[PDB]
Amino acid sequence: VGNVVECLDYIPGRYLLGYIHKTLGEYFDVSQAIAAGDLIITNATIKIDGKAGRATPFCLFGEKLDGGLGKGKGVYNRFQESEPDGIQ
RNA sequence: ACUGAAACUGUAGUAGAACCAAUCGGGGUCGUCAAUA
Repeated sequence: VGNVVECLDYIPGRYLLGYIHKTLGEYFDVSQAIAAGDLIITNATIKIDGKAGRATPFCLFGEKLDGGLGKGKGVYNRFQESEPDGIQ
C-alpha cells in the first residue's frame, strides 16, 4: 500500500514451493503433482504445544472489559454458550 | 496451480556564549627563665 508493505503472521505454503522443487523435483514431477493435487504444503503457523498453531476461532468471545484469550478469562464459545447477563 | 523485482534512513547543523583564580598580609623582632625551703 504505497510505500509500506504489511506482513502476515504466518508463512503461506506457496513460499515453500521453490524449496519443494529444489529438494524433491528430481524424484518426481513436482509440477504435475501440483496440477493433479498430489502435493499439499500447508501454511507454516506458529508452533504451539509442539504443533502448528491453529487460527483462533471467531466463535470465541471475550468479556469486553475484563476477558478474552489475552486476559485468559471470560472467554465464551458462542456456538455453545449464551451471552451472559449484563456483560457485553 | 508456484516466493515479485529493484530502493543507503539518509540530507544540512562547530557543545557553544559569558566569567581576571582572585582578594588581605613589611621576612619581621627584646625581656628574662625556673620553684622551692
